[PDB]
Amino acid sequence: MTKDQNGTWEMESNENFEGYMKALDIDFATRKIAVRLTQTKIIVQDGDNFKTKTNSTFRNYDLDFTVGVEFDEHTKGLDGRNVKTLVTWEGNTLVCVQKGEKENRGWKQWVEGDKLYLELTCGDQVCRQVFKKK
Ligand SMILES: CC1=C(/C=C/C(C)=C/C=C/C(C)=C/CO)C(C)(C)CCC1
Repeated sequence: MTKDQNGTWEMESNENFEGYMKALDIDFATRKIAVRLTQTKIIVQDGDNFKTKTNSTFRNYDLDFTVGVEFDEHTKGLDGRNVKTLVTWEGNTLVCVQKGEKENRGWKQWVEGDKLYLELTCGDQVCRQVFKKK
Protein backbone atom coordinates (compact mmCIF):
# COMPACT_ATOMS: atom_id res chain seq x y z
CA MET A 1 0.00 0.00 0.00
CA THR A 2 2.09 2.89 -1.33
CA LYS A 3 -0.46 5.53 -0.41
CA ASP A 4 -1.65 5.43 3.19
CA GLN A 5 -4.78 7.47 2.58
CA ASN A 6 -5.78 7.03 6.21
CA GLY A 7 -4.95 10.43 7.46
CA THR A 8 -5.87 13.58 9.33
CA TRP A 9 -5.75 17.04 7.81
CA GLU A 10 -7.16 20.09 9.53
CA MET A 11 -8.43 21.73 6.35
CA GLU A 12 -6.93 25.12 5.65
CA SER A 13 -9.23 26.21 2.91
CA ASN A 14 -10.28 26.34 -0.68
CA GLU A 15 -9.11 28.72 -3.28
CA ASN A 16 -12.03 29.29 -5.60
CA PHE A 17 -14.36 29.95 -2.76
CA GLU A 18 -17.01 30.93 -5.21
CA GLY A 19 -16.73 28.03 -7.62
CA TYR A 20 -17.18 25.40 -4.94
CA MET A 21 -20.22 27.30 -3.78
CA LYS A 22 -21.68 26.81 -7.17
CA ALA A 23 -21.06 23.12 -7.08
CA LEU A 24 -23.99 23.13 -4.70
CA ASP A 25 -25.42 26.54 -4.29
CA ILE A 26 -26.00 26.62 -0.60
CA ASP A 27 -25.92 30.35 -0.14
CA PHE A 28 -23.52 33.30 -0.26
CA ALA A 29 -22.73 33.02 3.48
CA THR A 30 -21.68 29.42 2.96
CA ARG A 31 -18.65 30.13 0.90
CA LYS A 32 -17.54 33.02 3.10
CA ILE A 33 -17.87 30.85 6.13
CA ALA A 34 -15.89 27.93 4.71
CA VAL A 35 -13.36 30.42 3.34
CA ARG A 36 -11.85 30.94 6.74
CA LEU A 37 -13.11 27.84 8.43
CA THR A 38 -10.14 25.59 9.07
CA GLN A 39 -12.11 22.44 9.68
CA THR A 40 -10.98 18.96 10.49
CA LYS A 41 -11.27 15.82 8.50
CA ILE A 42 -9.92 12.32 8.59
CA ILE A 43 -10.22 9.57 6.08
CA VAL A 44 -9.49 5.94 6.57
CA GLN A 45 -9.40 3.18 4.02
CA ASP A 46 -8.96 -0.51 4.31
CA GLY A 47 -9.28 -1.34 0.66
CA ASP A 48 -12.43 -0.86 -1.39
CA ASN A 49 -14.00 0.73 1.64
CA PHE A 50 -13.17 4.16 3.10
CA LYS A 51 -14.78 6.98 4.95
CA THR A 52 -14.33 10.52 6.05
CA LYS A 53 -16.17 13.42 7.63
CA THR A 54 -15.72 17.15 8.05
CA ASN A 55 -15.79 19.03 11.34
CA SER A 56 -17.30 22.48 11.02
CA THR A 57 -19.71 24.56 13.04
CA PHE A 58 -21.65 25.73 9.99
CA ARG A 59 -22.26 22.36 8.57
CA ASN A 60 -21.50 18.75 9.12
CA TYR A 61 -20.79 16.64 6.12
CA ASP A 62 -19.41 13.30 4.99
CA LEU A 63 -18.50 11.33 1.93
CA ASP A 64 -18.35 7.74 3.14
CA PHE A 65 -18.12 6.01 -0.22
CA THR A 66 -16.41 2.86 -1.40
CA VAL A 67 -13.65 2.80 -3.99
CA GLY A 68 -15.27 2.55 -7.36
CA VAL A 69 -18.38 0.81 -6.32
CA GLU A 70 -20.68 3.44 -7.55
CA PHE A 71 -23.15 4.77 -5.14
CA ASP A 72 -26.09 7.20 -4.96
CA GLU A 73 -25.10 9.51 -2.11
CA HIS A 74 -26.78 12.47 -0.68
CA THR A 75 -25.89 15.93 0.46
CA LYS A 76 -28.53 16.04 3.18
CA GLY A 77 -28.00 18.66 5.85
CA LEU A 78 -26.21 20.99 3.54
CA ASP A 79 -28.34 21.66 0.48
CA GLY A 80 -30.45 18.52 0.15
CA ARG A 81 -29.81 17.27 -3.31
CA ASN A 82 -29.34 13.84 -4.77
CA VAL A 83 -26.06 12.50 -6.04
CA LYS A 84 -23.91 9.72 -7.22
CA THR A 85 -20.20 9.01 -7.18
CA LEU A 86 -17.30 7.05 -8.35
CA VAL A 87 -13.73 6.58 -7.06
CA THR A 88 -10.59 5.10 -8.56
CA TRP A 89 -7.10 5.20 -7.09
CA GLU A 90 -4.74 7.17 -9.29
CA GLY A 91 -1.34 6.80 -7.84
CA ASN A 92 -1.41 8.27 -4.36
CA THR A 93 -4.78 9.72 -5.44
CA LEU A 94 -8.38 8.45 -5.55
CA VAL A 95 -10.16 10.36 -8.25
CA CYS A 96 -13.68 11.07 -7.04
CA VAL A 97 -16.34 12.76 -9.16
CA GLN A 98 -19.90 13.46 -8.21
CA LYS A 99 -22.97 13.10 -10.31
CA GLY A 100 -26.63 13.87 -10.15
CA GLU A 101 -26.75 17.41 -11.36
CA LYS A 102 -23.10 17.76 -10.58
CA GLU A 103 -21.06 16.13 -13.30
CA ASN A 104 -17.97 17.99 -12.20
CA ARG A 105 -17.74 17.60 -8.39
CA GLY A 106 -14.58 15.79 -8.16
CA TRP A 107 -11.34 15.80 -6.22
CA LYS A 108 -7.66 15.16 -6.36
CA GLN A 109 -6.89 14.44 -2.76
CA TRP A 110 -3.39 13.20 -3.48
CA VAL A 111 -1.46 12.67 -0.26
CA GLU A 112 2.01 13.99 0.35
CA GLY A 113 1.87 13.85 4.13
CA ASP A 114 2.08 17.00 6.26
CA LYS A 115 0.82 18.95 3.25
CA LEU A 116 -1.87 18.12 0.73
CA TYR A 117 -3.18 19.47 -2.46
CA LEU A 118 -6.71 18.47 -2.79
CA GLU A 119 -7.98 19.95 -6.09
CA LEU A 120 -11.69 20.68 -6.01
CA THR A 121 -12.66 20.98 -9.64
CA CYS A 122 -16.30 21.48 -8.60
CA GLY A 123 -17.69 22.82 -11.78
CA ASP A 124 -15.91 25.03 -14.29
CA GLN A 125 -13.31 27.29 -12.92
CA VAL A 126 -11.58 24.58 -10.93
CA CYS A 127 -10.85 25.20 -7.26
CA ARG A 128 -7.86 24.15 -5.28
CA GLN A 129 -8.50 22.79 -1.82
CA VAL A 130 -5.67 23.57 0.60
CA PHE A 131 -4.93 21.03 3.23
CA LYS A 132 -2.14 20.75 5.73
CA LYS A 133 -1.51 18.77 8.89
CA LYS A 134 -1.22 14.99 8.72
C1 LIG B 1 -18.96 23.77 1.95
C2 LIG B 1 -19.07 23.16 3.30
C3 LIG B 1 -18.39 22.12 3.79
C4 LIG B 1 -17.35 21.36 3.06
C5 LIG B 1 -17.51 20.05 2.83
C6 LIG B 1 -16.53 19.19 2.12
C7 LIG B 1 -16.26 19.63 0.70
C8 LIG B 1 -15.95 18.11 2.72
C9 LIG B 1 -15.01 17.31 1.94
C10 LIG B 1 -15.13 16.02 1.65
C11 LIG B 1 -14.17 15.23 0.85
C12 LIG B 1 -14.01 15.73 -0.57
C13 LIG B 1 -13.53 14.15 1.37
C14 LIG B 1 -12.57 13.33 0.57
O1 LIG B 1 -11.50 12.96 1.40
C15 LIG B 1 -18.61 21.66 5.15
C16 LIG B 1 -19.86 20.80 5.23
C17 LIG B 1 -17.72 20.53 5.62
C18 LIG B 1 -18.69 22.86 6.12
C19 LIG B 1 -19.58 23.98 5.59
C20 LIG B 1 -20.03 23.81 4.13
